[PDB]
Amino acid sequence: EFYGPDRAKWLGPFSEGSVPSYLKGEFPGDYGWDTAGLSADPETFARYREIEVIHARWAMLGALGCLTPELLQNNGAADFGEAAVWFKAGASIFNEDGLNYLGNPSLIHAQSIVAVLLTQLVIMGAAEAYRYSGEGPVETSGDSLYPGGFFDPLGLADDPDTLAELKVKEIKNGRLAMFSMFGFFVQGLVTGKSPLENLADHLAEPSVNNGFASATKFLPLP
Amino acid sequence: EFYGPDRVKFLGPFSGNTPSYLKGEYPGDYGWDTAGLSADPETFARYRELEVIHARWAMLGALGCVTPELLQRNGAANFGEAVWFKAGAQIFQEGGLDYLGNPNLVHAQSIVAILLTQVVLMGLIEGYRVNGGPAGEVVDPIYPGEAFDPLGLADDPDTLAELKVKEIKNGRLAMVSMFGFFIQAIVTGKGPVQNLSDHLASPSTDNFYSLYAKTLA
Amino acid sequence: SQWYGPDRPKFLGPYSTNFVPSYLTGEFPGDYGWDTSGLSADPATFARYREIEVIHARWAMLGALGCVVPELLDGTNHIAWFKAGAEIFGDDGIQYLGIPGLINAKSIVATLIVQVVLMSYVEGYRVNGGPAGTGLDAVYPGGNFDPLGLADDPDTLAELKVKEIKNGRLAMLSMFGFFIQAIVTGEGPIKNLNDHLADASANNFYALYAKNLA
Amino acid sequence: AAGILGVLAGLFHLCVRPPQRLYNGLRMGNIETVLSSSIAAVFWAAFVVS
Amino acid sequence: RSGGAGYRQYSGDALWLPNTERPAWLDGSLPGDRGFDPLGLSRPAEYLQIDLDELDQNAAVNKAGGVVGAFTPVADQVSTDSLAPYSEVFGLQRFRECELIHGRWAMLACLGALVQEGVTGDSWVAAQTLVYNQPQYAGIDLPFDIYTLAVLNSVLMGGVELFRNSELDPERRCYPGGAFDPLNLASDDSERTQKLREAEIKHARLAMVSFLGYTVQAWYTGEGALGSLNKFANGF
Ligand code: CHL
Ligand code: CLA
Ligand SMILES: CC1=C[C@H](O)CC(C)(C)[C@H]1/C=C/C(C)=C/C=C/C(C)=C/C=C/C=C(C)/C=C/C=C(C)/C=C/C1=C(C)C[C@H](O)CC1(C)C
Ligand SMILES: CC1=C[C@H](O)CC(C)(C)[C@H]1/C=C/C(C)=C/C=C/C(C)=C/C=C/C=C(C)/C=C/C=C(C)/C=C/C1=C(C)C[C@H](O)CC1(C)C
Ligand SMILES: CC1=C[C@H](O)CC(C)(C)[C@H]1/C=C/C(C)=C\C=C\C(C)=C\C=C\C=C(C)\C=C\C=C(C)\C=C\C1=C(C)C[C@H](O)CC1(C)C
Repeated sequence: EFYGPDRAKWLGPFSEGSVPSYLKGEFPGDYGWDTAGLSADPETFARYREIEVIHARWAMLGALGCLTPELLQNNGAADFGEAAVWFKAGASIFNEDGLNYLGNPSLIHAQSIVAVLLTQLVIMGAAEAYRYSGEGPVETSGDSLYPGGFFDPLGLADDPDTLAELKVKEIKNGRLAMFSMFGFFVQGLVTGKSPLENLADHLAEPSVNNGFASATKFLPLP
Repeated sequence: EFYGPDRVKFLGPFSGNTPSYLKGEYPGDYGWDTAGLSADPETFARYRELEVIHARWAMLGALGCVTPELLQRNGAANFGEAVWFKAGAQIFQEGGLDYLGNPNLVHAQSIVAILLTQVVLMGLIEGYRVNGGPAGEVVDPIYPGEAFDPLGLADDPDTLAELKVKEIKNGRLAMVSMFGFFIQAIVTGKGPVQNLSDHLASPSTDNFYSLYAKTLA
Repeated sequence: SQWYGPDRPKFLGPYSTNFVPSYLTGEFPGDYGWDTSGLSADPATFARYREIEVIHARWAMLGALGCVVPELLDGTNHIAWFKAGAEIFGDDGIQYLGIPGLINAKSIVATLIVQVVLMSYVEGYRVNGGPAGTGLDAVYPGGNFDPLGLADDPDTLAELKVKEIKNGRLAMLSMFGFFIQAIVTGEGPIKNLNDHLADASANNFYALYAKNLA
Repeated sequence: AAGILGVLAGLFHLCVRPPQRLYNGLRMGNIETVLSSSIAAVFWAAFVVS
Repeated sequence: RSGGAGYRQYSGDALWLPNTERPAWLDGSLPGDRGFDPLGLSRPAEYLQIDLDELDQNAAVNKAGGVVGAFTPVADQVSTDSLAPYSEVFGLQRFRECELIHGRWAMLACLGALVQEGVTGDSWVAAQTLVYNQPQYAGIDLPFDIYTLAVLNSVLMGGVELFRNSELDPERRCYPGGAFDPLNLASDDSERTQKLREAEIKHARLAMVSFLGYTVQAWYTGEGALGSLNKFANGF
């Protein structure tokens, strides 16, 4: 279903002659989509595979992250004031009060932009450095892309049979995240509304409130 | 999952006592012959043909009883009577029955002509269905294929098996829902698209219990 | 023939005799050297890129012609290519040649549904064969796609392949011109040419656009 | 309208051979048959025109 | 590439019905042969010869003629007779020439009706009367009175059709070639010629049905080709 010659492919019934040789089904989510042929070199394929997975995991966090504040404040705590619409949430650190988590002044109450900058650079720098190094104090399992040695406390992946299917589940949920993250970006720029607000407009008038309603709002007027 | 002994059953977990003759050899076999109506293998075969035909007709009926109304509701067209249980009277109007509301379409003005044409056309193709005719010869009475599968979606045997279940399941759902269309028309007296809109507007008061209900008595 | 082999022309003309990628040997049409970035160093990537070029080209040639006709017809109101899609939202929707009754499309959802279904089959058939042809060359199928049997002589086919890619490459570059000119001028490509023909020195890119671009 | 049908009937009667049974029944090989039918047609027209 | 993915590559002879048999007289060699002849108009006709009725008034008894024999005349034989070149009316090759000539006229007519309606704005039916009263083309008034054009049309088409009838080879009557195939697209016996001829009958049959649509729509709606199209759209 997801490995071997009979695996599921991107073009479905017409994917028979679109499968690049080097793509054989030995890696998760190998639907055989390399029309341009960037993964012709095995080393470049190795690097691209890691980049895709890293992007997917970041996108998966981004998707949930970009919706949790707005969804909560739309019906719930309601503390997030105007910093709930992701794109327009960065200036939360520029609020006289401060970037208070869950709109709670006691929580974080950060106010220094340079501070969070340096902190993240140090926190992310070391972690990304360990990831590039291929070794660290934590268990590394030997696999940089899959260091479940310590990053897998629940041991949800103790047998290889599950790990395989689980790897496919990870990337496929990740791909949908990457695809949807690209959606958040474009919808933000084109509409200037939060992702749920765009969803609300579609539900109200699906025909009228679609992507083509804002098609002419980029026309290059003389 | 949908074939063989280790298949799914209509009674979920507590469905161990399934009839012997229902042993996962046909699409949609959930072991629901509680009345033993299909103990006879010959009667079971005929009932299977009856189920598929009733289902295929219902699927057309379900879609056809919504489109004329759904397009009218959205303002796409001006039908004579978009509601399915009043569309028949369109033939008695001054302008007859105009397809899509366009006078330059079918523009029928005679119910006798409609009936006579239907008897001859339905009579021939139904005879073709059971005996074979211009479209092809009969091999499987309910799964002819060939001319009736031009896209070749059932070319793969395994896919057809799976797709066979998909047809009867969408068909069975249509039969139930179309049965609902009949009852809701008799009770609500309003088209199913209208009835749906009402409930969705106020699912608390625009429900069958809040209205009608006791009225049926 | 002159377009194939080592004697083949080169993109730098005289200053390319000592500047030719080893992998480029003149065995494919439109081989003017170049490839200064080594993108097609991998033989597999070269084959994939070569197909994308001919595809992108055959599209650009359709696009280049298609972006001009509607702007060169009084019936279509000389509509600009970048301002044609909005016509679907017009009162009369899309009327081919500006003649009432033609198509009369008014729903952009219906057009996208038909385009997605029809183009998905067409592109799929181009990938793993189909009713038109099976086992034919990916970029040069022939048969149903060569009804007039123009390219039946291997020699003529070779020369015509160069003719296709060169007209196509010009169309690709000109289409990129159409894209940018539209974003800068804001008017149709034919309108731009008319202006440059009227007052060439007065109506150019630098006379009324370069300064406002920063 | 009679002219249009007269042309089309002339085309038919120019292409399709008479039936064998009708040819013998009406004696189509005998020109006196044409005289009998023409006399019949001309007195039909005389009654109408009167 | 293969395929067999989005289509069912069933093997058979494309006929006008999903399952049926070609008539014995419809082999399938001719372009566009779909085994369509339910009335058997191209079936080789059988005729009986009756003897000459006795009409001698010098004889005591004048018995009418009787069947002198049954003969099946050979069809598709062109002769030097200008008025009746073919041996039999009901021949496959004569009908194919009729099908092609009727079809080629319809192709010009179907395009001609559309173009003049989109150029002049006048219905093709109303076009006939307008040109009759004021000879004109593309809005330009022609320099010839209608009386001369009437004679010229009959004389020009008379010569043109008399030239056409000179040909004796039945296949060349349907496909003259020569000056009428300057590009030599389908002058050889290749498969491309067969495919091109298959395209021609399809476009020809389409145009024959299409122009039959024009006349009936003009009879019923009262509008022309483009006009009927506009009427239908507004009808909604
Ligand atoms: C290559 C395909 C393609 C391209 C380049 C465009 C381009 C455009 N469409 Mg469009 N469309 C295309 C396909 C399709 N459109 C539509 C339906 C519509 C509608 C309904 C509308 C448009 C409109 C527009 C214009 C947006 C307003 C404007 O002037 O912005 C300025 C933009 C530019 C000057 C050019 C921007 C393009 C950039 C240079 C890159 C071009 C290549 C891209 C990779 C695009 C790839 C497309 C596919 C493969 C994903 C714009 C020029 C709008 C319009 O014309 O209103 C005035 C509009 O209302 N399109 C359909 C479905 C029927 C398409 C199907 O393929
Ligand atoms: C990939 C290339 C490409 C693409 C994406 C487009 C896309 C588009 N073209 Mg275009 N075009 C192209 C290439 C392309 N074209 C080329 C190469 C040419 C030169 C032949 C043209 C010439 C052209 C014209 C003249 C027009 C368009 C128009 C359009 C727009 C609407 C298309 C339509 O009406 O529906 C689809 C079209 C068809 C399905 C063709 C069917 C034609 C009908 C059925 C019959 C033709 C009319 C007939 C001759 C009229 C009869 C009477 C007459 C003889 C007087 C659309 C955005 C129209 C427009 O209004 O722009 C906004 C328009 O008028 N194109
Ligand atoms: C299995 C079992 C077993 C055990 O043992 C016992 C028991 C339980 C008994 C069993 C069960 C059974 C069942 C359930 C049954 C059901 C049935 C149905 C409901 C059907 C429907 C059925 C239904 C159907 C067909 C439907 C149809 C419809 C149609 C055609 C339609 C038509 C139309 C249209 C479109 C529209 C218009 O306007 C009108 C009209 C014209 C009218
Ligand atoms: C060789 C080399 C080598 C080294 O190594 C590196 C380097 C340098 C990088 C390289 C280079 C490259 C290049 C130059 C590229 C370019 C490209 C392009 C521009 C394309 C286009 C491309 C383009 C294209 C396709 C286009 C297309 C178009 C189209 C379809 C159109 C459509 C349309 C029409 C008709 C009209 C309407 O109204 C609108 C529309 C709808 C819109
Ligand atoms: C096919 C293949 C092969 C051939 O050969 C060629 C080609 C074509 C090249 C290829 C393709 C590819 C594709 C298709 C695609 C890509 C995509 C993407 C979109 C990614 C993303 C990706 C994406 C991503 C990562 C994203 C991420 C995001 C994030 C983290 C976010 C964050 C945040 C939050 C939470 C919230 C706040 O308020 C803000 C922030 C702080 C900002």
